[PDB]
Amino acid sequence: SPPVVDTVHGKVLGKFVSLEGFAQPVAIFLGIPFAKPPLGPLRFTPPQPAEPWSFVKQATSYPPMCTQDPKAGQLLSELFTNRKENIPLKLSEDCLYLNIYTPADLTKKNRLPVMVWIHGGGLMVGAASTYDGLALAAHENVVVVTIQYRLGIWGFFSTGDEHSRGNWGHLDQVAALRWVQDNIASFGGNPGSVTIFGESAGGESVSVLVLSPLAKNLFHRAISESGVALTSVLVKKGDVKPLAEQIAITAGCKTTTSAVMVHCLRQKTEEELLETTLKMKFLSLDLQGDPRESQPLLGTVIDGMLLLKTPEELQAERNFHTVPYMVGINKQEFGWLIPMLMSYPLSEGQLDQKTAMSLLWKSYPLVCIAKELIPEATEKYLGGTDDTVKKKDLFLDLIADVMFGVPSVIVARNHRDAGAPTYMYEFQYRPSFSSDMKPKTVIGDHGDELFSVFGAPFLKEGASEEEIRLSKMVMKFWANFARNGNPNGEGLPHWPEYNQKEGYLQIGANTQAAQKLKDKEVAFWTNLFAK
Repeated sequence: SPPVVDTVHGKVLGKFVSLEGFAQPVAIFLGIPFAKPPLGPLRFTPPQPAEPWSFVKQATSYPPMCTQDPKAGQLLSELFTNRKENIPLKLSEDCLYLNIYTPADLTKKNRLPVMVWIHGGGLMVGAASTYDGLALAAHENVVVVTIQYRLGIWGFFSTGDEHSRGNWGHLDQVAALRWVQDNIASFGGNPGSVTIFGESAGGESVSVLVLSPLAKNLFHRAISESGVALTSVLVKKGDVKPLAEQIAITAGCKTTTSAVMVHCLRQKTEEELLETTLKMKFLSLDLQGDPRESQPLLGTVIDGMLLLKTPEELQAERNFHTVPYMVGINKQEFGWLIPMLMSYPLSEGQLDQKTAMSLLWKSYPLVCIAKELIPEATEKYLGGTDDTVKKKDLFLDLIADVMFGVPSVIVARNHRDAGAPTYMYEFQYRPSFSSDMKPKTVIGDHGDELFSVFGAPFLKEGASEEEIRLSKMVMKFWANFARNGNPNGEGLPHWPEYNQKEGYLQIGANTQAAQKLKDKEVAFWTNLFAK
């Protein structure tokens, strides 16, 4: 259009897009490779640097999304996209690409902050391309980078030993950050000011990166949105071997040894590993035999390269990256989106005590709560009322609190206590972009803040004046944090540091400061889990 940039491995050609209210068009570069494609023998291995190219690579097409269930993937991209229209993507193992939105005049001198987005989808689905960086980049003058990383089996297959350690997806995330360091100056970005941010499994990934020595000097601020390293559904402790064996059997491989399982899986076609994925029935709750065996996903493991010990132990040791860290959550993290996606046994308008307890047990993959604690937990949340419709609501508050609220505050506290500037928020607002099938009473569902962070009101239609102003404020807070490690700025509500007083920001129509986010839930669960 005609912007051409030279990266360490060769030239790329992007295009210009203008945003209303902004004279300088944003230069967009789609499908830049940050690694060699992880094919054949490179499956279940760390990413390798991309091979160099001659001439000018076209970076004007969205790349494929990493192999995943196309039905769940597209459904998630549709619900999370900040675009007027979702962009249908192709599936491939050839998926280690990133997309760049730089608002800089590349003919001129620039050294802008860089915000690197890591999408969610439970480490099983999701895509970079779902997220248009155009609005955030233009409104706040930051270079926005969206990254992809291997998912499901390809991303996280682990034998628990040196033949397939696992965490390939997080290695990709790290690879993308090294690429950013080595390249982003050519896109008008500052490699001394990188902010990583992510939502759900993306937030968990940011939290895990904060804890990993591999990610040292790769970023200078971090934001986890509705997900952290103590969101226990995404982090496998204990023996991963049974899972590995069930996958290899489902793939039609023998289990004689680890190295033999890995070699046999490496001979399978993309199509065969996808078939296997669909038969494992991940992102779904198994209603058979034991909840303690049911696997809704595989995910982060303690591999000895990325993570040396469990997040719990690493926090106590305080060896992690003490960068400024914003950790936040939404008011009803389990209000609609997540249960709808797993076809959760939620159906009736109400719910009694005894079902609650068996549901919670079958929910073990999500909440990771032993059977002896289940009566107490349910009584705690559901016992103060005989009203079965309010039982249902308290129950979703329960799951939300265990999955996100409590882990988040714990992470934030530990990060504060290590000596790092820490911020927290709780987001409470119901976007007009919400799916029509979500009840109007669900407010601050999982993902609801995305529309503000990415500026859906500037790209989709139908936004009120209130919704518009809400996005402008969220983006300015996010980018102020990227600039300064501190979201505050003149014109914005005061956001207190998450210090000994535990100030945090209630973000929504009426944005204001408060204190001790989830204090009583944290005490309750912690005391209960140490029984």
